[PDB]
Amino acid sequence: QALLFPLCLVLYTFSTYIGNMMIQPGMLAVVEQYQAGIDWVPTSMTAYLAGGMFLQWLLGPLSDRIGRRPVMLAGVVWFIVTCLAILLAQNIEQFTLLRFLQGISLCFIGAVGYAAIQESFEEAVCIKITALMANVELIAPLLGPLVGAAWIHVLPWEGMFVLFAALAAISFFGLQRAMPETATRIGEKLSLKELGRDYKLVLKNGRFVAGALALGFVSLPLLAWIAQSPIIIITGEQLSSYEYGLLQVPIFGALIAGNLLLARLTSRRTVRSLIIMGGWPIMIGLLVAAAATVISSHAYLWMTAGLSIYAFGIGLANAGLVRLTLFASDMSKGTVSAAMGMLQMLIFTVGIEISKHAWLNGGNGLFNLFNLVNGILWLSLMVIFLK
Ligand SMILES: O=C(N[C@H](CO)[C@H](O)c1ccc([N+](=O)[O-])cc1)C(Cl)Cl
Ligand SMILES: [Pr+3]
Ligand SMILES: [Pr+3]
Repeated sequence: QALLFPLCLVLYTFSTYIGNMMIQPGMLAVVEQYQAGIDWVPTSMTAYLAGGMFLQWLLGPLSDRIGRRPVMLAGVVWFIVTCLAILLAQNIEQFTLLRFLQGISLCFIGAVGYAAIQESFEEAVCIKITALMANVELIAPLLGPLVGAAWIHVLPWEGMFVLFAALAAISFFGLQRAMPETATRIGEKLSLKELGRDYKLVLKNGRFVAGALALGFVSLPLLAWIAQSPIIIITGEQLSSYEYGLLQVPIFGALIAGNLLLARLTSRRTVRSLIIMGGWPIMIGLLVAAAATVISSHAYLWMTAGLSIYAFGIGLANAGLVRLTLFASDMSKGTVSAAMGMLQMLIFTVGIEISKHAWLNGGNGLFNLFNLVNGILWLSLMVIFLK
């Protein structure tokens, strides 16, 4: 009678994702309007992502105790408020803090929204819902930059946050009528001390931590590209929004192509073999982008080629490493998931800032060299992690 639930959670998820991806290309208009330096462009995403790791560890056990409905709806509202509130920001510092506060809305998708999905639907229907969510996450970083660039060509950046709030508002009402209460520990006491002990315990698991760290390092080059390609292409290479948008296609296309191959190969390949398989394009790609731009600072097409090859590798290898990492720890999936979520966003957050300084100080060469060491760190962890 009511499938409005998973569909509205999907719409919310989509909106928090363009909440990131549509904004990055817009950030050039943003810093122009505040008369802030281009160094604040990538920090927009850093702050957004830092918000995404802020309440991770807490929302799951909390929504288990007080209800999935109140917590989930609260997150959607928080998203609406913080999106609107950024229109009143008076300087880039204030703009960035709000990016952070908006980012907290991310924590609600996995820890409480998705947990409600698992506690509602048949193990078969739940698979198709998760498939749709994965498609959304795969399409957002492709569509976002393109839509974002075409948006600021005709409309003010403030408009984008109105769009995000509107979409999430639609999504609020759909969840208000169709989301069931599935929390199993309603009324039970939540102990922050026991929660801390849970997390101290998961982190002592060496094999788990290596896999979690590896996921962060390996995805970092992709996130660093999202954060910085606007300043790399437009302000750096003196190119237009058209080239910026176009260079996105081979990169996230290859990501998609990588996940598609993974779909076809999975019945005749173990997770272990697909990771080793992905390792070749992951490494070759990063190597190519680094060598080329060391050789020639402005070889941005070689750079895009390298990153496409790398992105294909990620498509093939990551989901399998996610699975192994999840099952490398025997503790509650809520706890294990939030732990691996926080570990990798720690790497993204710090990594984008280091990346930004690499590019500001040494240009494309440094940008790509830093990406290469991240791949090497993944590779290093995989030699130990695989057995
Ligand atoms: O980097 C990737 N994404 C993962 C999730 O699979 C990463 O943890 C992530 C999560 C959220 C996000 N966001 O909404 O801005 C970005 C990256 C790709 Cl490997 Cl799919
Ligand atoms: Pr306990
Ligand atoms: Pr416990």
